[PDB]
Amino acid sequence: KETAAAXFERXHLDS
Amino acid sequence: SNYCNQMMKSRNLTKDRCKPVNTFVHESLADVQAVCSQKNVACKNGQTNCYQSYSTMSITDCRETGSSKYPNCAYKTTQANKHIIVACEGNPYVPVHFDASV
Ligand SMILES: [Cl-]
Repeated sequence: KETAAAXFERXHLDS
Repeated sequence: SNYCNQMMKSRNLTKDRCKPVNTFVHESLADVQAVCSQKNVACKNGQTNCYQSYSTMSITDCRETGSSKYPNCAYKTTQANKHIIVACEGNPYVPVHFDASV
């Protein structure tokens, strides 16, 4: 299972 | 292709569907995580675990076009500097949803 924090990162972070 | 189409697919948002909207933040992970201790604000859904950045951040908004449909998802890319609002949860208390930008 992907965690909710990891989901957010994959969807929204592009440093 | 455009940044939205490429990154949407690379990140596994549009490999199996077309999402109407998604926002990408061009800041360091740690500077985004820092938002969970910035200004507490209501979430759209009325919960109270949302936080708005003090500063504007570099963000790319991706939004489907009118004709877009799977598999050939099509996005309009809009780049802007805006404050972000995230929902936080957990220990450690970290971003779990991207609520909005303003
Ligand atoms: Cl979780």
